[PDB]
Amino acid sequence: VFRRYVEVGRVAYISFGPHAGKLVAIVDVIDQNRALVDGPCTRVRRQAMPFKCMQLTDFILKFPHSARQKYVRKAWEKADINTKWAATRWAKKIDARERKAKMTDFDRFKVMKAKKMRNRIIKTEVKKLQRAAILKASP
Amino acid sequence: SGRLWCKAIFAGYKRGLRNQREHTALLKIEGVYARDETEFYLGKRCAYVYKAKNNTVTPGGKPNKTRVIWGKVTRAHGNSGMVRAKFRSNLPAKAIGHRIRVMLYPSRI
Amino acid sequence: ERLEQQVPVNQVFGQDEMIDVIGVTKGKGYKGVTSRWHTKKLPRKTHRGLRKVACIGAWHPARVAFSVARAGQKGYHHRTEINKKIYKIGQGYLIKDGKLIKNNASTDYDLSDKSINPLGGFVHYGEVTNDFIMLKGCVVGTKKRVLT
Amino acid sequence: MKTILSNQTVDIPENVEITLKGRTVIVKGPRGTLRRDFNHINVELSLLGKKKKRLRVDKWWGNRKELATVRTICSHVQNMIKGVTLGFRYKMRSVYAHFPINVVIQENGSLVEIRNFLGEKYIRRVRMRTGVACSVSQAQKDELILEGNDIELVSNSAALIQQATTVKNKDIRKFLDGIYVSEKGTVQQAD
Amino acid sequence: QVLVLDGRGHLLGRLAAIVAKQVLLGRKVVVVRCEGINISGNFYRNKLKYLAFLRKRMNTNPSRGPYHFRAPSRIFWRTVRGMLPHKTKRGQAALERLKVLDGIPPPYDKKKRMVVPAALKVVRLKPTRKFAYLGRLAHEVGWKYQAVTATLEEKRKEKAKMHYRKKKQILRLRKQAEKNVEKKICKFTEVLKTN
RNA sequence: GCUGCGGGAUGAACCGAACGCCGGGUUAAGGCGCCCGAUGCCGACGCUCAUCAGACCCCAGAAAAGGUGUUGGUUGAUAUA
RNA sequence: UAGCGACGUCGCUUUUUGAUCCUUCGAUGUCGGCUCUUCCUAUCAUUGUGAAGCAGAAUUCGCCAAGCGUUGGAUUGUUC
RNA sequence: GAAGCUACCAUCUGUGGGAUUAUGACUGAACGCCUCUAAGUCAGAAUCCCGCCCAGGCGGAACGAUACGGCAGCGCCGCGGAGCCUCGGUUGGCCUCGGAUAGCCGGUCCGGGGUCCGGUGCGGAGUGCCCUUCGUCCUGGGAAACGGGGCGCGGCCGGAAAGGCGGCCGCCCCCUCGCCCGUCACGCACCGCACGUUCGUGGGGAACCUGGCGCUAAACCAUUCGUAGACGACCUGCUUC
Ligand SMILES: [Mg+2]
Ligand SMILES: [Mg+2]
Ligand SMILES: [Mg+2]
Ligand SMILES: [Mg+2]
Ligand SMILES: [Mg+2]
Ligand SMILES: [Mg+2]
Ligand SMILES: [Mg+2]
Ligand SMILES: [Mg+2]
Ligand SMILES: [Mg+2]
Ligand SMILES: [Mg+2]
Ligand SMILES: [Mg+2]
Ligand SMILES: [Mg+2]
Ligand SMILES: [Mg+2]
Ligand SMILES: [Mg+2]
Ligand SMILES: [Mg+2]
Ligand SMILES: [Mg+2]
Ligand SMILES: [Mg+2]
Ligand SMILES: [Mg+2]
Ligand SMILES: [Mg+2]
Ligand SMILES: [Mg+2]
Ligand SMILES: [Mg+2]
Ligand SMILES: [Mg+2]
Repeated sequence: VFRRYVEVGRVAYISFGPHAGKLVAIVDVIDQNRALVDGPCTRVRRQAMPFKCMQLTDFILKFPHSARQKYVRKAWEKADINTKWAATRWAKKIDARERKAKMTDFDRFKVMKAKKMRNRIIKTEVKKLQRAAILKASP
Repeated sequence: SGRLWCKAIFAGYKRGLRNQREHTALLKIEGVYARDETEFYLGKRCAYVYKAKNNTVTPGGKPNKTRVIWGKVTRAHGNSGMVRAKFRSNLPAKAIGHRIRVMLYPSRI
Repeated sequence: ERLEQQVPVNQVFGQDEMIDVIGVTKGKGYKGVTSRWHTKKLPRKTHRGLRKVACIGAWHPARVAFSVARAGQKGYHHRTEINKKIYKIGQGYLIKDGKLIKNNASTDYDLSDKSINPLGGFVHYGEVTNDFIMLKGCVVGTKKRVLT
Repeated sequence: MKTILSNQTVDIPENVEITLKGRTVIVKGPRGTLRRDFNHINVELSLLGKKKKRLRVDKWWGNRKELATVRTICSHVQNMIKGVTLGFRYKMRSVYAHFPINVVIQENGSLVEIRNFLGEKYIRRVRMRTGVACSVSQAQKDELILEGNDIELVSNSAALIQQATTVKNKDIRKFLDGIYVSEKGTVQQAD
Repeated sequence: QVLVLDGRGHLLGRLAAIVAKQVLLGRKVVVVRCEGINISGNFYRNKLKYLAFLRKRMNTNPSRGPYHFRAPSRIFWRTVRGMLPHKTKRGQAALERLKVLDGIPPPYDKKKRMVVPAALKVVRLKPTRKFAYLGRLAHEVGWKYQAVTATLEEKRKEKAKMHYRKKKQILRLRKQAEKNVEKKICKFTEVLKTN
């Protein structure tokens, strides 16, 4: 229960807003409704963003409270968040959504044509596995 | 084969509270629920298709019971993706809650 | 198991059993307010008659209320009476050892030959040769009327 | 003022085992087991530590009225532990100034029959809540011992017994008669 | 062409407004399991409101007056009718599109139910707020079929449990088959265009 | 009165605004959960729980007094002696 | 301060009267009594309750409370 | 003074369950203690609702009979054919419960417990299957042993809250280009245009020619009765034993 917490050094994802789709680092909490975010390596300046605007992630970084950019970027590069961000099941789903939205007509046609070949073999194998299980449970 | 138009419902004419304007009609097109999404449908032709008892001549084929009222999208309406339209003749009041097919004949993108 | 078979009343009911009677009351026809709602009669000096309701309602209900006594049909209503005690379940004309044995209405203290039907037959009703039920007090409905 | 964090820690003895599938708390001890649903509190419960197993109760962003329940939860857990370890025993003595109150148990102390209360011929039958057993103690006159595990049930049965014998249409200051809970304690001592 | 909206968890007015707006467009809406519709506020408060509504009645002839309904489906129907222009022909024609029903009948147990998050109590009311269930509120005032409703709900739930077990077994077999046929099925297009 | 029109559900005096017949755009007052056009904004801050909540000049309801129900403020007095 | 509570002061009511004359003068039949329906509560009694200078009984002050009752006559046209 | 009407002027009967108000209480913090309350529990009444009773909706179910006679007439199955009225849709989604300070999936073990994945939900409705197919023919690679449509048969009713489509097995007239990629050659190539493509063997009503299987009534009026009636209405009878 409550395995995520906001703190000095929490990397969060911006769901909506002017910087939607980018990661930021929570430097400190201001007034229990918005927090200062840095995001040095994600191409965003230091500003205050509401808590409901951001989404928490799993990674945590070691910053002193109210630290400067030259001290937060060093720890960001030490933690190496950017390269490991692609090696997760969440950024992969996000990129998958982007690709499905970027689908063109030829891409949709090719996907529709590949579904015919993919789903039918799966169905004909499920029809065999079900009968195998029935024959196993028969005696 | 297959449908070549978008689906839209006729909710009512352009109106205030104690008066109506039958020259302009409002359309709720399916799939559009925001103001930033209705810019694609601006200028698209619209057709209210119904059936009568007396068959009339059609541009292609034998006469049919089908009768269509033509119009087109004029501008947007509100922030909920609703759109406006103006037809050659005003829509009958019985068409409220029915379907006007939005064609794609005027193409820009 | 009991389809297409007869059911006596002694199998369904017993003695000293409180019972409910459902029936239709005596039809009396179109009756006035004094006969249907028992409204007090107006004095003799009144014009337009006596056996009426002097006041229907006030000025501003704008209508006649449903609770005002009105002259209409009285009687022949579906009624139910509760807490009716059963006194006797009797039957007669059973066997032919005695050529015609009734033995009805003969208590263990009386021990005299008698029957249920009175001396001279029932009024507006024939014989009660079949088995009968003897209830306390009066019961709704006219003579020879079906009751449940 | 939307306090950030409010935490309360409760210690747990070695005899009793406590578990949580959520807000539900189940305590298993030497005498029976207790289980309570806290779905109407909206507060975090977490057990931590090996061979100690302390239970912490955490509330985040609670008002002045919501920060009060974090102590009531710990008090309820303490009462559950106390009842599953030692149990709750209420001694209720009956004041019978003139008419002697004749109390009897009907079925394993689950039903109390009271006769001759202020001379009335009415027979007052009060059933106990499940898990509470009542008896007539010895070496003392006109008393009833009510023993159980759940305090909210033992005290409820005691209050039912006390309210069953209530004067009506008379003076309350005068006519001091009825069964009143004199003593409240545990079944097991030395704890 | 129909919208089978579940009833449990949704607030009375918050759901009825959406249904009344969607019916005037032409979509045939069927609200299923109306006995679970929650109502904000204290249960005693809602009971007092309903009793004050019951007190209102024509004096001269109560039969020819306000018809108070006791079933929760009929309560929701009257709530939607209060927003629909039922005195006009448009509202009269739209009133048949709405089908409020208690429980989940045979014609609708097999259909998948929809949930409107704009009327859900979880997002509408704070977790500390009191709410009242329409089923209990109606049963406390002149409703008699709560027991049989609960019994039939238990029956259909015990049936849907076995149906879901069968569906889950089918899904497990499908995943096993997908893992089994690794060769002969490349489908790099499916991964490059992300399903 | 001599005066229509848009809002105040309703209306003589209120708020805008004054009037030939029309098409397009905008707006005043007012409003955007459904009746009924528009917030279906991933709106902001904070207050409020009533077993008689509250919801917009005229306008259609209320006082003195009180609350250890909460939420802010002021003057003060005590406490590692 | 159980029960009252002066000197002062703040409210509700149109079951009294009074102030104005807004609708009614080509008419709204203007006292009382009889019969009958419904509603209100500021409760006389009855159901369940709290407080007394409530020992019991009989009483007095309130609370949720209009479901059920609140009569028969002498004189008066009388309301009273 | 019969019968009938009638009298508190004679006689019989008039009934209980729930949530709760006022109030008294349990556990219990706020506020180290106390507190019926702040979250949660208990008892609770001429009041509220229902139970009993009264009438049953432009409310619906279960069952019986469904038109002889001499040509008729009307139902069920399988049907080919024409015309008329209506208004609406342009793929269908065949389903666990339940919470939101928690839950989903997978599972060795003893319905629950433990462990392992997923968790701004991907075994996800911002979802998934059928799918975006103009048709015919020759010929190659992958997949396919269920075959693939059913005017076809048998076994189960699978499911009663308002049920009828789907699955399995045995055959039937037969079938390995029905799917994906490649290949030679054709077809309304109508000459830039709208109401096109769909659940339509849509709903309803009157008849026409043809096959097979079955049916041979009941209401109202008249008459009679009075347990009922202002008139209607309502309760009843007819057989030649
Ligand atoms: Mg007669
Ligand atoms: Mg005279
Ligand atoms: Mg006394
Ligand atoms: Mg009723
Ligand atoms: Mg003048
Ligand atoms: Mg002028
Ligand atoms: Mg003017
Ligand atoms: Mg106006
Ligand atoms: Mg001004
Ligand atoms: Mg002005
Ligand atoms: Mg204009
Ligand atoms: Mg404005
Ligand atoms: Mg609107
Ligand atoms: Mg107030
Ligand atoms: Mg107003
Ligand atoms: Mg006024
Ligand atoms: Mg005057
Ligand atoms: Mg006159
Ligand atoms: Mg008059
Ligand atoms: Mg009364
Ligand atoms: Mg009488
Ligand atoms: Mg209380």
